This record gives sequence, structure tokens and C-alpha cells, in this order.
Amino acid sequence: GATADRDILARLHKAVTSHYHAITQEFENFDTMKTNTISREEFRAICNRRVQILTDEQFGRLWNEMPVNAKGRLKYPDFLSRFSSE
Repeated sequence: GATADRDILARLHKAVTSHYHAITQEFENFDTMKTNTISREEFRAICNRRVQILTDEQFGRLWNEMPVNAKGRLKYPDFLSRFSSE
């Protein structure tokens, strides 16, 4: 249930605060056109490396908690602002 989802969010919080600069660089390297977004699949690739290799079900639920725009892309500066807060 909701607890499984919250455990993944806590691990995501820990990864962003521990590797802020490396995660920002990963977003910037995927965001070549500087639109302040990255794709759903690129975000999953970052999660695999920094948090854990999520199942399709876990990733679907994580994506539901992310700041996603109307074009299904991750608003990564909003993500960085929320997951780097103390």
C-alpha cells in the first residue's frame, strides 16, 4: 500500500540530498535543449542508478508522486527543490 510508496520516496529524498550535484548534472545532460524537463524513461534510468531498480508497478506509483507536466515529462527543477529540502 501507501507505506511501500512512502519508503521509496524516503530513499529518493536521501539520494537527492546525498548526491545533489551529480543528479543535477545527469538531468542537465539529458536536457540538451534546456527545457527544464527530462523524459519519464530518463528519470527511471536515474532512479535505477541512484535509488533502486524499481518494478514497473513501483515506478508507475513513484511517477504519480512526481511533478509531471501536461506532456508527460518530469519538471526536474521542481523535483530538485522538493527532494533537497531538509
